[PDB]
Amino acid sequence: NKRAPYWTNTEKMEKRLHAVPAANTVKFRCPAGGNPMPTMRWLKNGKEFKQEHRIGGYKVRNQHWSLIMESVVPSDKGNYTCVVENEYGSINHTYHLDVVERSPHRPILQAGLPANASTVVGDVEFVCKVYSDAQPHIQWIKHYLKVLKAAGVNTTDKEIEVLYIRNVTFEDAGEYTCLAGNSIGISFHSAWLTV
Amino acid sequence: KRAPYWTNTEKMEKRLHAVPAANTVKFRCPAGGNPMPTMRWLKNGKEFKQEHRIGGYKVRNQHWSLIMESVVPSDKGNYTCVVENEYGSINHTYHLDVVERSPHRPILQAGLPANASTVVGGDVEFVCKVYSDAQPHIQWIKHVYLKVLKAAGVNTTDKEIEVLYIRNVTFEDAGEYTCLAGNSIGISFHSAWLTVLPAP
Amino acid sequence: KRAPYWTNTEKMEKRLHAVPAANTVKFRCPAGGNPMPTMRWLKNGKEFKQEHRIGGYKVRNQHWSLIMESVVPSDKGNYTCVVENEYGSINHTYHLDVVERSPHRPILQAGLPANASTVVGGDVEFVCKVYSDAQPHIQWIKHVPYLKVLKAAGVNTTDKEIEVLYIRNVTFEDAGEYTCLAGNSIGISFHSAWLTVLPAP
Amino acid sequence: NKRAPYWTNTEKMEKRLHAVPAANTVKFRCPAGGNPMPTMRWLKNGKEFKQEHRIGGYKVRNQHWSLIMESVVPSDKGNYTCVVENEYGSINHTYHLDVVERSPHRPILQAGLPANASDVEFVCKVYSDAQPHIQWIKHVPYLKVLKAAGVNTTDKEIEVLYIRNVTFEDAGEYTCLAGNSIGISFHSAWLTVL
Amino acid sequence: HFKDPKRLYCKNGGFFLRIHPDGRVDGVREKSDPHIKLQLQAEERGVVSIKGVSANRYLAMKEDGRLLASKSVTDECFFFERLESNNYNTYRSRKYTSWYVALKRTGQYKLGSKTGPGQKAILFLPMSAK
Amino acid sequence: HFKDPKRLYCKNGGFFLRIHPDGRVDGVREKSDPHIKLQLQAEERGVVSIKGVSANRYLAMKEDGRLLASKSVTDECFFFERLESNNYNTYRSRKYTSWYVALKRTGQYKLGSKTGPGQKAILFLPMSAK
Amino acid sequence: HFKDPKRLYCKNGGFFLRIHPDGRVDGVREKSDPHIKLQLQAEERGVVSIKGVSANRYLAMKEDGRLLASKSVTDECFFFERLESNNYNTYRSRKYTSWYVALKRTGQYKLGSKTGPGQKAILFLPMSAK
Amino acid sequence: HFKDPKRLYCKNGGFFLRIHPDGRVDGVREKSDPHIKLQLQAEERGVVSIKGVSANRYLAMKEDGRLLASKSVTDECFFFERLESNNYNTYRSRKYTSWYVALKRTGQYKLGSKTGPGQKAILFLPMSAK
Repeated sequence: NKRAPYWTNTEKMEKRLHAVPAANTVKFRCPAGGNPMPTMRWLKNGKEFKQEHRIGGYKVRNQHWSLIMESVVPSDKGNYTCVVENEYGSINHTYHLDVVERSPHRPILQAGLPANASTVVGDVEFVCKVYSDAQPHIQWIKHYLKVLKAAGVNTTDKEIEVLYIRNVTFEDAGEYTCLAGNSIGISFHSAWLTV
Repeated sequence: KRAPYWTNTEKMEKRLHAVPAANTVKFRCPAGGNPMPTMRWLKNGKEFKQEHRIGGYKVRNQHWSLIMESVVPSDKGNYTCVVENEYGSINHTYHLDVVERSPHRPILQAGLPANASTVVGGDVEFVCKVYSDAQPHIQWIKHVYLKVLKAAGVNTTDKEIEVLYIRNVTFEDAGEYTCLAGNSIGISFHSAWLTVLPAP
Repeated sequence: KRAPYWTNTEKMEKRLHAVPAANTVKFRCPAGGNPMPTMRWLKNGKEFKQEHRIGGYKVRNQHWSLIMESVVPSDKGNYTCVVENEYGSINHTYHLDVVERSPHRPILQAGLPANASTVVGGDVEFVCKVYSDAQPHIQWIKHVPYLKVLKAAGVNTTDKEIEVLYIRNVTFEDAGEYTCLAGNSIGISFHSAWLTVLPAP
Repeated sequence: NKRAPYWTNTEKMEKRLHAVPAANTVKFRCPAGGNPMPTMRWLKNGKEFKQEHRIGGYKVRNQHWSLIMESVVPSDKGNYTCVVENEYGSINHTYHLDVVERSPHRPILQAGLPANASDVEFVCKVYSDAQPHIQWIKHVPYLKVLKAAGVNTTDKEIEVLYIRNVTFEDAGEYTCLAGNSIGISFHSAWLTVL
Repeated sequence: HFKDPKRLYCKNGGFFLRIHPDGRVDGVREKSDPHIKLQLQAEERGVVSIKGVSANRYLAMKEDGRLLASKSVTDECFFFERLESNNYNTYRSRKYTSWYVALKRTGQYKLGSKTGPGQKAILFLPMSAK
Repeated sequence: HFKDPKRLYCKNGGFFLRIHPDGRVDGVREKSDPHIKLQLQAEERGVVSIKGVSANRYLAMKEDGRLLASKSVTDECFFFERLESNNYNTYRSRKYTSWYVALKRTGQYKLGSKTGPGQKAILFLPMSAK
Repeated sequence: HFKDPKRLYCKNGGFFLRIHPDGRVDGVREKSDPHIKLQLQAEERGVVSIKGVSANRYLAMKEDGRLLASKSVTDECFFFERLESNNYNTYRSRKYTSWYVALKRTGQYKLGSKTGPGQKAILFLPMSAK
Repeated sequence: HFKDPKRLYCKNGGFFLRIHPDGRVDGVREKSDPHIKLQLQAEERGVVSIKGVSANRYLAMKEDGRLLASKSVTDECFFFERLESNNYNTYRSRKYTSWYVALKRTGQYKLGSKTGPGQKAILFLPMSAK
C-alpha cells in the first residue's frame, strides 16, 4: 500500500543527546519506511550539511538510514537533523552532539610551586596547582614521611591546594611536598622551609 | 685544606639525560673540599637565570643539585656545574633531551578509507592513514564473520600496508572493508563500502 | 467389500518422531479393507527407494510398517503411507527428526585458563571454554586440599558470563593456583592456571 | 655444596609408558636437584617442543619440574624428553605417550543386516568399545535362543547364523541382539519358506 | 551449545513442553509455538532450573505433584537432569525426589506422583530452538 | 577543572545520573534537572565519593547491589574511578569489588550484581555542570 | 575391533597384565612380552572371561582373593566389565562381587580383598596387541 | 611517525641500544654511532620485532637470557611493547614471557633472567634517528 514516511524503529531514536569522547566515531540513525521509498537528507544546525563542513567529511548509508562522522572533535558539537520524505509526507528528527576531550595522563603540577620559604618564629604558606582529568588525590607531606594534610570528604579540594603553618618553630624547618595521584600515576613537587 | 673534588662519581656517569615531557629532572655533582666549595650552574655555557624558563629552577646546596620541574622540549641543552674554592675549580656537563609521549590508542584520519564503486572487471583501492606513538599494528578486513585480507608484519612492512588494492573485481568482492589499527593501549577502525555494478 | 480404513488410530496420533541418532525407527499405519489394500511409502512426497539411504529400509506388510535402522541426521524428513484398493485411497504423514547425543563428561579447551603474571595493584583475567551435551555446572576455585569457591554458576550467576573470571587491584595474597571446574551428571573435568604477583617499584 | 644435576625422586619417573584415554590431562615430571639450580627444557620426538606444536600448547611449572598437556588426542602420541643442566652436567629422561579413544555407547549394528531371506544364512555386523555379547533369537514375547556367544562359542563365528535343510517351521522373524554394560541393540530379518 | 535455549520434546505423544504466560504447563505439537522455547541453567552439578523464555517463569513441581511455572525461583524449581542409557533425558524433582516431569498422551502434564523410571511419559529429547 | 561539579552521562541510553533529595537514584535525559549536578572527591588514590549537590547526599551501593544516596558518608560510598581505554569512566565499589555503578536502558539503575566490565551500562562520561 | 586380542594396561605403575604359561599372574612394562596378549570374550551382557593367548589359560580369582590362570574355565573366571566415568575399565569378580582385578605399584598383583572402587590399582586401559 | 627508524635510549646509564654487524648487542653513549639506528615493526597487536638497520639483523633473546642479533627472523625476535605509567617503554620476550630487554650501568646488556618489572635497566625511551 502507498503511504507517507514513518519511523520503523523509534527505540533506536530515543537517545537525543549523544555525548562522546573526542576521536571516536559517531553514528546517527533514523530507520524509516514508506511507499514509495522515501529519500533522506541530513542537516547540521538546520542547514544543508556538506562534505566540506568538517575535516574528512562524512559518510551516509541509505540502506541503514544513517549518518556517520569519524574521529569527532570539539568543533563537531551541534544539531543534526534527518529529513525523510516522499509524495505523501515529510518528517524529521533531531540529535544533539557533544564532544569531550579525555586526558589519560597522571596529574600535572605547575612548575615553581610550592616555592621555598624563609621565616623567623611567628607564619608561612605553601601553594600547589594541580591539573588532572581522572579525579586526583592531593596531600601535603613533611620529610621517613609525615602526612600533614590529605584530601577527602572531611578535607575538600576547595582548600587542599594551600598549606598554612603559623607560629613556626625550628622543628618545622625542612622539606615539604605536595603529592598528587590518580589511577594512572603519581606526581609531586617539593620546597624547603628555612627557619 | 684541599681543592674541590667529586665525592660520588657513580651518580655522575650518566651524561645524557633523556626524559619524557612533564617529568622532574635532577642533576647532581656531589662535592667535597676545604674550605667548602661554592657551586654555580650554567645552561649552554652561560649563567642560568630563573627567568630562563617558565617556573625557573631550584637548587639544594646540601645535595649539590639542580632541579627543573615539568620539563618541556625547549629545556633541551647543556647544563654545567662549576665548583670552586681557593685551591681549585672543576666542572661537569650534563646533556638534557625531552620527549613528548602520547598514551593514546591509534588515531585514524576521518574519511578514510572512502567508499568506492565500479563495474564488474574494474580496479579499486582503499586508503588508510594512521597515527600512533606506541607501535601500531595495521590490517585490512572484509566483512563476510571476518576475513583478513592483509596484515602488517616482517613479511608485509608498514611502507605499503596503508593502501589495499583489488583488481579485476567480481560481484563477490562487494561489501564492507575495514582498516583496523591496534597498539598495547587499544584498537581503532574505519570502514568503507565497495559497490560493484552490472557490466555493459 | 469396503474402502481402506485405519484399524488403530491410537498408534498413529504421534505425528512427530524425534529420536536420538543410531536408534531404529518404526512407522505404522494399521489398516483394514476388502479386498486387502496395498501399501506404499513415500519420503518427502516421492517414492522411497532402497538406495535413498545407507542400508535402505524394511517393510512388514503384515504389520503395515516401515522400518529404518541406525538413523542419522540426513534421515530427517516426511514419511507418508498410502493405502488403497478399488474403493478408495487414504494416507497419513509422519515427520522424522534425528538428534545426536554425546554421553561424555564436560570437555575443556586445552590451554585455558592460561597462566598470568602482574605487579601488585594490577588487573587480570582467567578464561575458560566448556563443551557439554548434558547441562554443565561451572565454577572457579582458588587453592588455599583446602579450596575456596570464588564464583559458581546458577540462577543468580548465569552461564553468559561464568566462563571468565576477573580480579582487579591484586594483592600478593591473590597469587596461587586457579581452577575452572565443570561437571555434569556423567562426570567432572577441570583445568588450572597460576597467577604470579610481583613486587612494585 | 656445588654439584651437577640429579633426580630427586626416581620413584615418580619409573613409569616410562603413559597410556591415557583421550580428553584427559597428562603430566610428566622430572624432580631434580643441583647447585647452581639447573635449568629444564622439554623435547618432543628429540626436538624442541613449541607451543604451536599442538592445539592449546602446553604448560610448564618449573617449581615442580613438570610438563602439562590438557585434553590429549591421538596426535599427541610420541616421545617427551626432559633435559636438565647446569655448569657441572646434563642429564635426561624420556617418556612415551599413547592416547586411546573410549566410546561410552551401547553396541551399534550395521543397517540392513541381517537381511530378509527366502539352506540360508543371516549375517550381523557389530561395533562396540565395551565387550559386547551377541546372540541370535527366533520369535516363537515368546523367544528362543538359537545361539549365544561365550567361551564355547567364540566371537570369531558368532556374527553369522546358518540354517540348513529348512522346514516350514523355520519361517519367521530372526534377531541379532548385542548388549554391553551400557545397553542393548538389535536388528531383525524375516525368513520366508516357500 | 549448552547456553542456547531449547525445546524439550516428549517421546510420549511427541509434544513440546510448553510454559504459558499465566503459569500453566502442558504440551503442544506445533514447533512454532512461542511458549516452548526454554532456557536451562545448572544450579549445581547435575541439577537444573527450566525457564520459559516468553512467559518469563520457572518450571516447578508442587507438593501434590502438579506442574506450574513461577515468577520467582523457589526450591520446587530444581530438577536432577540425567541422560538415560536410551539416550533420552529425564528430569527428577530435587525436593520430591521420586517424581518426574512428564506429559500424558493427551498433551496434558502427568501428576508427578503417578510417574516412574520406566515410563514413556518422562522421556525428553532436548532440541534446538531454531 | 577537577574541583568543579559535574554531570555523569551514561552511554547506555544517554541518561544523566540523578540523585533525588529523598535518596532515590535513577537517570534522566533533561540536562536542566537540578539533581544531576554532582561533586566528586578523592578519598585516596583512584578512589572517589560522589555527592548530589542539591540532595546533599552521597551515592552508595548496598549489599544486595542496590543504589541509593546517604545523608552521611559510609564505607559503601566509595568507588574506584577508572578511565577505560575507550575513553569512558567506570565506577567500581571499593566494598563489593565486583559491582559497578550502572544505569539501564530504561533510565532505572541496574543492580550492581548484574554488572560486568564489558557492559554498556557501566560507561559514563563526565561533563561540565554548565 | 572387539574380537581382536588386547593388552590390558594398568594405570597403577603402567604395567601390562601378564599371564604366564604356568598360571602365575603379574604385571610387566615391556610391551614386547608375549604373555600380555589377551583375548576377552563376553559370556553374558557385561560379563567377560580373560584368556592369555600364549599361556592358553583363563584368568581367575580364588576365594582368598589371589589371582591365577586356569587351564579350564570355572566360575572364578568371569568378571563384570565396566567403563568408568574416568574412561578406564574395571573388572569385578562375578563370584566374589566386591573384589577387583588389580596390580600393585610393584608389578605384583593385589589381593582382591584389598581392592576398592576408588583405587588406582583397579583401573585398566585396553590397548591393541599391535 | 611510527614508520621512521629510531634510537632506543636506556634510562639506565643513558646508553643507546646498539646492534653490531656481527650480531653482538650492547649499549653506547655516542649518538653518532651508525649501529644504534633501529627499525621497529609490529607483527601483531602490541608485539614488535627490532631490526638494526646497519647490521641488517634482528634483535633476539636466547633461552639462557642472552641478547644477540639474527640474520633471519625467528620466534626469539618478537617482544611485547608496553608504554609504562612512567612514560618509558619496555620490551618483554613473547617466547620467554618473564624476561626483558635491558642494559647494565656498564653498557653491557643484562641477562633476561636477571630482569624484573621495577628495574631501571628495562626502561627505554624511543628517540628520533635524526
